[PDB]
Amino acid sequence: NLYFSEMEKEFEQIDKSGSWAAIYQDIRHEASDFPCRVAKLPKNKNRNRYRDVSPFDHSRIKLHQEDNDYINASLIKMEEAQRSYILTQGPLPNTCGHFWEMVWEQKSRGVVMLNRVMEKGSLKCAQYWPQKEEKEMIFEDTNLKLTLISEDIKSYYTVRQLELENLTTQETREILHFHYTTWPDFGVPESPASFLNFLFKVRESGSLSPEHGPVVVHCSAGIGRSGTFCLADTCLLLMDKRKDPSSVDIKKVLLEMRKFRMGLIQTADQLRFSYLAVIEGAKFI
Ligand SMILES: [Cl-]
Ligand SMILES: [Cl-]
Ligand SMILES: [Mg+2]
Ligand SMILES: [Mg+2]
Repeated sequence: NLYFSEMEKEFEQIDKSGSWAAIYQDIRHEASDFPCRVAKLPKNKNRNRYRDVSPFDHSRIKLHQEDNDYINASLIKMEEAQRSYILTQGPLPNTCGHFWEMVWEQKSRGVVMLNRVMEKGSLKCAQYWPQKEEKEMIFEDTNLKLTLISEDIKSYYTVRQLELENLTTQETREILHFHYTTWPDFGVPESPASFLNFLFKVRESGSLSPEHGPVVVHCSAGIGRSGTFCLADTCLLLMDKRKDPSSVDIKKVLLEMRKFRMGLIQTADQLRFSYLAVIEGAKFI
């Protein structure tokens, strides 16, 4: 034991001992297991990108769809932090209408995308938003229209403004799309600093406010990178809210989060990064 924050000491002690992979295995072994029956139904086979990544039945988002209410998406509700997120897979070509249906129904203001459509030659996500202002998208199945209004491209991420219209009612909403383009699969962001700039931009937008529905967060499978993002955010929230900042047990927060969706944080290095981002981020809270 060393005495000279509680979070920082844990980190150094873990980093010296090199037990990230071990602690990460603890989390894996200790993680909740709940059924995903609806997800495994034969008729939902083509709504899942990966057959080993499913939403738990209890926390899955249901489409207000007359036909089939299933989407591979989970509500993560963090009670003390008072923040909610929808974590979802990268939409598939046949589930883009569902994806935007969910955004609409859940009254989300932001979408946070943590992957690229193509990574190392592999398709990770459908092109679910318009890349060009002049070519808008219509989703006929769910009766939605989607138009790129503007985009602000930076080195490590892009922010877009989209206009989502419910064609039935002709209501329109502005959705903000926060796209971190330099976070490789099973990897970590280019640096904690760039990650936190991104996070603070999402926050400053008001997208994570209780005034709106839960932000929709996705990567490819909606667990590794998305898990890292949310865990960092929630931990920083708890530090601000609590009289004791150093009381925030990152491992325990992650396990709580894992009660709502499987596999959040997919490598030991992502775990390490999340600790790192929270410590560095704590300065700015
Ligand atoms: Cl919480
Ligand atoms: Cl695809
Ligand atoms: Mg419930
Ligand atoms: Mg143009």
